[PDB]
Amino acid sequence: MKEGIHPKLVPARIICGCGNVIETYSTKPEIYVEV
Amino acid sequence: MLMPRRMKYRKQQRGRLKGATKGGDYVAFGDYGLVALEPAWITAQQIEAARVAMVRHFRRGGKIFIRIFPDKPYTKKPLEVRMGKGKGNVEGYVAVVKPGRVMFEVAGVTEEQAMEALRIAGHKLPIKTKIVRRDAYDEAQ
Amino acid sequence: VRIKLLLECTECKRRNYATEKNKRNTPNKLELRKYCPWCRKHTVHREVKI
Amino acid sequence: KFRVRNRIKRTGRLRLSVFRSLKHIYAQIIDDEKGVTLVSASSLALKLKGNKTEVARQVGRALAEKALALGIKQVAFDRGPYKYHGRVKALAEGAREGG
Amino acid sequence: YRLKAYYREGEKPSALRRAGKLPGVMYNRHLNRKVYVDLVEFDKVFRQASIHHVIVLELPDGQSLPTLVRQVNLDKRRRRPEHVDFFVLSDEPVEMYVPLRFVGTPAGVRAGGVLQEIHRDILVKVSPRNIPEFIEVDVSGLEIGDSLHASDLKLPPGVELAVSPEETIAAVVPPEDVEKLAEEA
Amino acid sequence: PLDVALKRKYYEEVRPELIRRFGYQNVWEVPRLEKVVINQGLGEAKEDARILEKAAQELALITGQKPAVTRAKKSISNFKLRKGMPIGLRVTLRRDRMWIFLEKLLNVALPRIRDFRGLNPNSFDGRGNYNLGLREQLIFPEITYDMVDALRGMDIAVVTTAETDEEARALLELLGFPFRK
RNA sequence: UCCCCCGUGCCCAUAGCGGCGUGGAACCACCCGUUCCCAUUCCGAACACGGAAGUGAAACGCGCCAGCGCCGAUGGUACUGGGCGGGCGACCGCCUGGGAGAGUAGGUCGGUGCGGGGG
RNA sequence: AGAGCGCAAGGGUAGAAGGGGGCCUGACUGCGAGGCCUGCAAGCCGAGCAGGGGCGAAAGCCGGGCCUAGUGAACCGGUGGU
RNA sequence: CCACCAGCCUACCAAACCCUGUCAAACUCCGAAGGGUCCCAGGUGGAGCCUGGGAGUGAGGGCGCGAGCGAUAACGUCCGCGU
Repeated sequence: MKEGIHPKLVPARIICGCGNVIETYSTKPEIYVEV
Repeated sequence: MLMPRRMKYRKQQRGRLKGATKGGDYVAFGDYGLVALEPAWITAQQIEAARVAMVRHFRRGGKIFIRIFPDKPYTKKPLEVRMGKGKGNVEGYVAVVKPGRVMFEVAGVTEEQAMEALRIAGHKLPIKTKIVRRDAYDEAQ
Repeated sequence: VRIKLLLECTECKRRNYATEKNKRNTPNKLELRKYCPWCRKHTVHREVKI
Repeated sequence: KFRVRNRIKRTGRLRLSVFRSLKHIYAQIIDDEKGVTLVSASSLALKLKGNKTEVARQVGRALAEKALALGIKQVAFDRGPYKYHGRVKALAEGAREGG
Repeated sequence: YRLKAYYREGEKPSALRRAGKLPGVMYNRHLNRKVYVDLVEFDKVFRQASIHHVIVLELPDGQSLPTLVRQVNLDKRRRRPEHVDFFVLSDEPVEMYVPLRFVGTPAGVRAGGVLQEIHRDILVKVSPRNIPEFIEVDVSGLEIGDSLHASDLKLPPGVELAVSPEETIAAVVPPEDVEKLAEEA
Repeated sequence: PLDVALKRKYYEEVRPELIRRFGYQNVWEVPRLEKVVINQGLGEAKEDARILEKAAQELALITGQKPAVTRAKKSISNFKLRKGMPIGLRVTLRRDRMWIFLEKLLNVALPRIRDFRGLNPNSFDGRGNYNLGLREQLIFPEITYDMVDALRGMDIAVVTTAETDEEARALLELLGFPFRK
């Protein structure tokens, strides 16, 4: 994705309710959910 | 009777009628048949008349087919008017039929039955007709 | 129709003309189109009169 | 799909029928009508260089010479998907006068 | 079966017909000459024929060869044959229309019912090596509203086909009476 | 290259099971991934301005992109909106990006859903594609109650080089798509 | 002279559909990176700038099959200049010249010139 | 090509006339070869020249709108100029 | 006769396709006769071309086939080629 007003990217995690430690790369830095 | 209930033009010009049938003298439908003799219009009035008289005479009879269709507007002017001022009107809803054309046909009947039936039927019609079998008609689609 | 009406365009820099139409109804405030006068080359042109 | 005949907006007068394809660059200058070509110049389909944009430059100019030897003046860059990233050889210096 | 034939010259058909000989044409592969036959026995033999049976034409040219029909143009005016085409016979999978003899008198039939004589003559690609005579059609169990079509017919072991096959060869329809005065409405 | 969890597993895990069971002796014919576009086209953009597209842009915001407000076509007099400039929120995802999309999808977005019985096993196009919809917007991780208004489900559209049911299906199951049964 | 392919023009469906087979050694194409030129109302799809490994599926080129598609003679007939009767008319005949489509036989998946590279 | 191309139909058109964006403003001046049409009158068509101008990398288009309806000779005078 | 939603049937109604035939001034895949025009050629006639003076003419009628209209009636009215 090019442009310049693109809401960027940067890595994110997933501190699930189980203890899961997933590594993602989307829009929002602090991601953590359920399973 | 029957006709289109809203086709195109409420009025269309009568026409010149010579001859050729245009095609439509064979079968694929009925065993016995009635073919026209003179180039003319045939009224849906006369049409449903033949329909009647026919099915009428042979009650409980089989199916009868009509290859033809009464899709012509008679232009009728009102009674005791005067010339010009306008034109006729959507009256007399008839079919163009030229000699050779099979108006109508029967199947499931008897020999004598089909005979007398188409006999009286065509007798009604505003001309004269020919009663026919089903042989050489084989093939023409 | 007079709603689109009929107006003409004169140059600045003293007079000049060219024949045109309008459309007051449509977002048409005033106009400073760009045409040619009888004298010299292409220039301004200002909107005026009936 | 870029037919349109940009070639029809080039039916004007005198042609330069080519195509750009992965490796080689097929720069041709073509007498139309009978479709009788004339002046060709390519990437390594001319045995010159391996870089399309470099080649272009040199090639156009090489092509120029060829053109000018047969008494050649002006045509028009023929391609639908041409886009004109120039390849500022752009067969313009390259004899044609170009642009 | 047997019938006479004569080579045409090129005289205007007006004369030919005006006499008593029906003018017609024959051909095979690339040959395409012109001929004529004699009406009365020709009309006769053709009743027993058409494209369903097979014609033989003995010819005063030291050769006596057979054909099947094809395309019979008529007069329109006054109804009768005026011209016939004849395709010469061979041995290679020929396509034409085999008669379908309707056998059976079931539920549609009996309890009223009229058959739908749609395809006596049906398109099959049978090798002229073989000659299917009269294909049987199993009507032995049909009802009004129900039909017969497709492969339901007899495919004589030496007869292929390529119509649809979905084409309804026959069906049953209801009888009419004074109950059409009800429709008269 | 942007190596996520399912992309790496795709590299490794796909070639074994797929090539072994399915059998594809062509290095490049082997029908894998393709365009994954997302679409949330309402019909409520009767008007409400691009304050109504404002809630549509928040959607592309969650995937990490900016979208295209493609629209209608006709003059529906019944439920308003003639001409055709309302809502048909649409954005395209390819390679790496698509990857993180499906990542957030089956890692955390799937779990939630309250009627998450099992992924609909009947919604196959039969040409190597797989369309489907859903009730809640917030099912996806990065969106919590702070923005939501009422209801805004989506229409996930996905295409593959695939052409038949089983290839795309087991593709999905080697990329983490637990179906119904 | 010629063989294959690429850039190309010309015939205007007998040249198109599709089914199949086959090539990548120079090509073509997908491919490959998205920093550089550049763009997408969103997407490196598209256009791009730069390019090694691979590949010949998908793109394509060449073939085979008529199933679909298209072309369609040859006979006759329609209808018609011009000339001539017959009918109350609706209309019908005859000579001389012109001569269709309908379809049957069959035909057909191609015809071709300019430039360029390899042998 | 059954869509669209304002408006009735007809012709036509996706090798654009249709639909999206950028710069603009040739609904330009002085002229007009030679043709349509036609009783007169009026109406229709236009290469090129020349000023200068917009856009175009160029080749080039531009004397409004895809075309056919949206029009009123003269006498009277209104208004700006020469 | 069920619901997470479906089945099933008829001498029913009917969008579409297929066949079976079909109609048509304002439908038209094809398309005649013919008519049109320019080119070469013949053709000497109260032909033709150019300008100039003088007119009359502008309700026409009938028949022939081609079409309207009337009722495929009128010594009907309206056109056309033809006389």
